[PDB]
Amino acid sequence: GVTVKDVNQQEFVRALAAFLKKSGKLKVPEWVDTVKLAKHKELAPYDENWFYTRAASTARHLYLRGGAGVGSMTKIYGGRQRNGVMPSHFSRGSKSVARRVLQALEGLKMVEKDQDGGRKLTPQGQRDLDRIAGQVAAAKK
Amino acid sequence: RDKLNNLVLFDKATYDKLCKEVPNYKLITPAVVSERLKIRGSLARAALQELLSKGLIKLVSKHRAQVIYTRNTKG
Amino acid sequence: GRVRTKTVKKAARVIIEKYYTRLGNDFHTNKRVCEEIAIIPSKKLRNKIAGYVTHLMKRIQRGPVR
Amino acid sequence: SLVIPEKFQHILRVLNTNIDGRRKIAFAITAIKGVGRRYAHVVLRKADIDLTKRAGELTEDEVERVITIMQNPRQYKIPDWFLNRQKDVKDGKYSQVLANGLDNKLREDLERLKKIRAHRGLRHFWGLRVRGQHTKTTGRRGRT
Amino acid sequence: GPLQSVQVFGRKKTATAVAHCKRGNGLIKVNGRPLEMIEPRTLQYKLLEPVLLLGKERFAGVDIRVRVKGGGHVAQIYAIRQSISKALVAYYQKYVDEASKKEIKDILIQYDRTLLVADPRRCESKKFGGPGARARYQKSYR
Amino acid sequence: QPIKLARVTKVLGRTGSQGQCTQVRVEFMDDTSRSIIRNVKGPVREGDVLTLLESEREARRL
Amino acid sequence: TPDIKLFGKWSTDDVQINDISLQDYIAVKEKYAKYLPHSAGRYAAKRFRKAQCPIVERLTNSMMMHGRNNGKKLMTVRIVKHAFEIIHLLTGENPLQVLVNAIINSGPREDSTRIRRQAVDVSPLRRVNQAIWLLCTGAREAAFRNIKTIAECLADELINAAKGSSNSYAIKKKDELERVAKSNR
Amino acid sequence: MAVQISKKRKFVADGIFKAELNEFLTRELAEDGYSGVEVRVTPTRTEIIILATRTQN
Amino acid sequence: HRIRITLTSRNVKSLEKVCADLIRGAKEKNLKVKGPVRMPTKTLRITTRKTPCGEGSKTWDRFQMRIHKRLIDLHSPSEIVKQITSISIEPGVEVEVTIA
RNA sequence: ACGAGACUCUGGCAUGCUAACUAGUUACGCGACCCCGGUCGGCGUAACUUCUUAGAGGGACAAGUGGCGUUCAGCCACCCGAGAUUGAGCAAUAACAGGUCUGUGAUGCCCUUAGAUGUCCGGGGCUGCACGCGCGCUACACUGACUGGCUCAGCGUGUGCCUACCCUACGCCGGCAGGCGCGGGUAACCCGUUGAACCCCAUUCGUGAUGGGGAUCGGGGAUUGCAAUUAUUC
Repeated sequence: GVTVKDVNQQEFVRALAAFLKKSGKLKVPEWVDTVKLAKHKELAPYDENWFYTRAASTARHLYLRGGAGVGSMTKIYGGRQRNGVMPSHFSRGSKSVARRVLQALEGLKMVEKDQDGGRKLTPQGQRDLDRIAGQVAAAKK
Repeated sequence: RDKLNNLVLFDKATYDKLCKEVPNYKLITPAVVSERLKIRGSLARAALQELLSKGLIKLVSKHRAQVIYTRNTKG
Repeated sequence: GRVRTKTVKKAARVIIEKYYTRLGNDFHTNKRVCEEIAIIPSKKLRNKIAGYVTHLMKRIQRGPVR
Repeated sequence: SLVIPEKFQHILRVLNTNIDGRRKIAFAITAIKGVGRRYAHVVLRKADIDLTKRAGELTEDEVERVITIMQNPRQYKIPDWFLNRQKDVKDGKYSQVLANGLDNKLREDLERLKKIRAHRGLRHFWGLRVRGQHTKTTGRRGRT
Repeated sequence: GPLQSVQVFGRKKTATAVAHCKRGNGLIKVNGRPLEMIEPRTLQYKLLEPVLLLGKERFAGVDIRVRVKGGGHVAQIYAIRQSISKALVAYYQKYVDEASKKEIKDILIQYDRTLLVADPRRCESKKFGGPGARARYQKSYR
Repeated sequence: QPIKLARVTKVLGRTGSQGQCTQVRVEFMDDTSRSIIRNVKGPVREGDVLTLLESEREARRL
Repeated sequence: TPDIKLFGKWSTDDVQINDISLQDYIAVKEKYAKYLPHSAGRYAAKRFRKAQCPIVERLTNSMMMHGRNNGKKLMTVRIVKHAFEIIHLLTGENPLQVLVNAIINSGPREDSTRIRRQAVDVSPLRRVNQAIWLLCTGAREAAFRNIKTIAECLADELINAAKGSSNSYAIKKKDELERVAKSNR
Repeated sequence: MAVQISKKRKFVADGIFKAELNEFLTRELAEDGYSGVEVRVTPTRTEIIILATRTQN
Repeated sequence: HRIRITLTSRNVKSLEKVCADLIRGAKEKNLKVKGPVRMPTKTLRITTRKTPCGEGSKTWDRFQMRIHKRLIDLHSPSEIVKQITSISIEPGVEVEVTIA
C-alpha cells in the first residue's frame, strides 16, 4: 500500500482531476471560462477545464498541511507580476477563484472547516486520495 | 532582410517527402526538419507524433525544451 | 605576510630570558605556560607570542642567538 | 489533418480588415482593433470553437457566428468589465468597439475635450504628454 | 531490541539536513517522500552518490529519515548528500568496527570531499556604495 | 617544417609589457640535449609540455 | 557500483587523448568520472586547481553566459546532457571522445602579443580554456535568433570541430589566430 | 502598564530620557561643574544621581 | 506557583551576572529552578548618511543596539520572590516578574 | 610617541559544558489512511539537546615536515585539519578659502521687523519642454515568452506621550483592485513552518517587430486623503 507522497505530484494532480471527471458534482461557477486566475496573469488558462485541475491541486495541498485559509492559497498560487517597464514583484493569486474551489470541495464532502480557521480534509477525503495514488503506483509497476 | 515564409500545413508534395524521407535521417528534431522542409516549428512538432504513433521514428528523449527522434531498428 | 611585530618579538624574548627552563619545545605546552608567567590580554597574542618562543628553541639548541 | 485542407481563406476580410490565415485563430482576431489577446479568447470560448486550428481551416459558416459576438457581446453572457467602452458619455451603453468605430470614437472624445477647452484636451491639441509625465527629458523623437 | 539511532546533521549555504539513522531495513526518505522522487530531477544521481559508491547492501540494515529546512533548492540537495553520507559513517563507528568505516569514507573523500566536510562559504554582506559585496555603482566624471 | 614537443624544466620570470607572458627554460622531449628558451602565454606550471610550431626561434633573455 | 562510473549513461573508459601536450590538463578519466557535471565547485580557489575539474563541468560553466543565463547551471546541465545523445545519434561515437577531439583541434598553438607584436606559443591550460571558449561562443552565435535550439548547435560544432570541418566557429577562429601569429613572427 | 509598548521601543525611550537630562543639566549646572548623570532603577522609584564637581554649589 | 521572571538588558555580562544572581538565591532556597532560557537577541539597525549636508562621497553608518533577553521561571509563592528580586540589581538590567 | 598591527564586531568548528511548555528532536499511547509495516505541521505525555536559540570556554600559531634564504627576518610547497589571507568598524601629523549659516534654542557681523524677509490661510509653482548631459529601470527574444504543475529562503518590521495613524490570520461578498465581519500579536508566542521569485516539470507558439517589447493613449472600476484636474497610487 502507498500514500500520496511516494507518487510524483506531477502525474498525481491530473490523475485526481480525472477522478473529478467521473464525479461531476463540483458546483463549478459560470464565470470560470471567462476569468483570469490572477492579477499578475495576462491570459486565461489554456486548458479549459482548469477548475478541475487546481481544485485537485488545492486538495493535495491541504493533505500535506491543513488549516489553510483562502488567504494562504492566494500565496500558494502567486507569482511574478511582470510590471512592464518597472521591476516585477511577487503578487498573490485571486481570492474568489480560491474561495470557490474550497467551497466546492465542501459542497461534495472532501474537506471541512478546521478549528482555529482554515480547511482540513475529512478522513474520508483522505481515504480516496490514496486510491488515486495506488493506481498510478500500480501504473508504473 | 530575407524573411522565411515557412509552411504552416502540408500540401501532398511535402507530406509525401515526409512519410518517405525523414524516418531515414539519423537525427529527427522539430528544428532539423523545419529547416529542411521549410515548415513552421508547430507543424514540425505536430508532424512527429503520428510518426511516433505509426512507429516509423524512435523517441530517444523528449523534454520541455528539446524533443529528439531517430531511425527505427535497422534489423 | 606573517611577520611578527616587535611587541610579539619583544615579549617573546623576555620570557625566554626568564623562564628558559619551564617552557619547552612544542607549541601547546609552552602556550599554556605563557598565560601563567605573563598576563596577555588577548588569545591571539597568547598564540602569537607562544608561536615565536617555539621557533626560538630550535634556534637555541642549534647555537646561541645574539 | 496535417495535410492541407480544402476551402481556404488565407486572408479573411473581416470587419473591413485583413486577417491572416496562417496564424492561429485565437491570435488572428487580434489583428482587428478593439480586440486584444484577452478579449479574443472569451469570444472563442463563448462560441464553442476549438483553438487548436489555424484561421484558415475553420469553416466560414461560423466565422460570422464569431462576428455577431464581437458586435453583440451582451446577450452572449459577456461581463461589462470586458468592454473597451463602458458607460459611454453620450448613450451610456456598455459596448465593444471594433476597429472602425474605434478610431472614430477616438477623435470624438478628443475633440469633445477640446471644445470644452479642458486642459487634458489642449495637451492633445499641442502634441504633449497628457497623463502628467515629465516632458523635460523624454519625448524627443517626433519633436524633431 | 537495542535502539541504534544516529541523528546526524549536514549543513550547506543555509540548508541544514539532519538525518536519522536506526536499525531498520533499506528505506531512505526525506520529509516522508522517497529519495529518487525529489525535485529538481536533474540532480538525481547527486542524491544517489552515497548509494552508488557504497552499494545497496551498506544501507540494507540501516534506514534513514531526513528532515531539511532553510537554504534554497540545490542547497537542500547538497545538504542531503552529505547528511546521509555523514549519518552512515556515523552509524558504522558507534555500533560496528571502524575497519569498515575507514574503508567507506576513503571511497567518499576520493570521490568528493564535500560528502563529509561542509563547505564554509556564505554570502558576504553588501557594502554601501554598490549593489553587491564587491561591485560598486558606476562612477561618472565631468 | 615540423612541429616539436617541448617539456618545461624551470620557469624563469614574467615578461611582456603588461606582464602577460612567461619566460621558461624548456627542453625538447625528442632529445633532451638540445634545450631552448621560449616565451609563452597563459599560466604555466613546472613539468608541462608545449607544442612549438617551430623550434628554431629562441626568445631573448630578459 | 564502486567499479564503473557512467556520465549518466556515458562510460568514462576507452577515451584516448592522442595529443600528449593536453592529457595533463583534461580531467576526464579514472578519478574525475562523475555522474553529473555539476559539483560544489571551489576549483577557482588556488591557481591551477582548475585543471582537476572535469571538462564536462568546465563545458557546463562556460555555457552560463551573456547576462540572462548567468547563474543558471541547472539549465546548461540539461543542455550538455541533451547534446550528448544528439552527437551519439549523429555520429555513433562516444560523446566524451568527440568532446576531447574537439578541444584538441580547436586550441591554438601560437598567439601574438604586445611586447609591433611578437608571436609566442601558449600554455596547455590556456589552450584548453581557449578551446572551451571558442566552441561555446560558437554555439551561442548559432542558436541566437534561430529555430535551431541551443542543444543542436552545440552538438554539431563539437562534431564539426572534432574533424576540423573548417565551418566551425572554433576552427575558423583558431587558424585565424594562428595565421596572425604566423605573420608577426 | 497602560498602553504596553514593546521591548524595542522602551529601551529606545529611556535612551531619549537620559539624553534630554544630560543636555538640560549641561545647559544649567555647567557653571557649577556638571559632569554627567546616572539613573538607577527601582519599582515605582527612579533615583538619578547628578555627578557634579561642587556639590554644595 | 508557576511564576515567570524576565531579564532584559543592553549589556551582556551585566545581564549574565544578574541571570546568575537570581540562581544564587534560588538554590539558596533549595527549590526546583528553571534554567536561564536564552532568547534570540534583537539588534536595532539604523543606517544614516554621515554628512549633515548632501555633499562628499556617499558614506553611511551602522548604528546598532543589540538587546538581550533571558527567561527564568520558578515554582514559588510570591513572598519568596520579592525578597530575592531586591538583591544586587544593576541599573543596566530590567527585570519583569510575571506572577502567572 | 602616534599611525600599522594588536583591538571590536561579524563568518565558519566544537554528537564537549550550561540550559529551554514563547525552540525542537526522539520514543510511548491513541486517531486517520493505504497493503507487521508505511505516511501525518493529527492529537497528549516521559527522556534528550543532534537539529533552534546564546552564554562560557576551546580552536590556528607559519605549529609540523620538506625545500629556499646570512640560515637571521621570512617565503614557497605539503601533511593534518572546519578554517593555513572571511568581511567590516576604528584609524596619524599636516592641509583644503572642499561642502554645510536650508539640521539646530551652534553663531559673529550685516539686512529686515507691521503695508514684515515674522507667522498663518487660500490658490499656484517646484513636474512647465526646440535641446545637451549624469545615475538607473524594462528590453531587443527560442539559454525565450505564455498557461499550468511542482518545490525551497534569510534579513527584518508591526497597535505611537504630542499621535488622532500598526502587522495581519480566518469566514463571507466581488473577475480584479477591494469591501464586510470576526479574532491573534506590544511579538522566538500572532501574521509565520514567512508555501518569494529564479529555477524545475509539462503544454502552446516558430525566427514573423512574432504570443519579442509595453511606450503612448481612450473608457470604466476602487482605495488613501479636507482635496487628485497637471491623470497620488491600484
